[PDB]
Amino acid sequence: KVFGRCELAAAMKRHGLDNYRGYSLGNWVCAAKFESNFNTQATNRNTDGSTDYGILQINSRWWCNDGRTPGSRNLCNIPCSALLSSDITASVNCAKKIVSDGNGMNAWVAWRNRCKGTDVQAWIRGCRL
Repeated sequence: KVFGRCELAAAMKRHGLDNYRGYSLGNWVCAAKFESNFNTQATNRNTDGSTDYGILQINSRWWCNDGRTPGSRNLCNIPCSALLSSDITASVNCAKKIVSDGNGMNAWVAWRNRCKGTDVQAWIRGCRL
């Protein structure tokens, strides 16, 4: 599913991401924009053989099982395919664990490089929330 901007902001708020670990909703929307362009079916293969999945491009090295990332973990206890669902529950729940890991949203390199320190509120501007 490709979400609209405000549609995703609302879904993320529904699932409790607004101000989760102190990160305002705009941060989460901005991260999703640049990770996946709001596409739940987004995948990207990494140089190390791990794969990133879903709207927030969550990596199989640590967070999900895809059966093809040697030596990896599955800390969110889910198949990586769950991260591709039209239902964002699994992505959100796993993102909560990731952002609690110690480095906050810096875990998402695209957030650090493209969202961090910008006017992220613009991402939810105009949305009915």
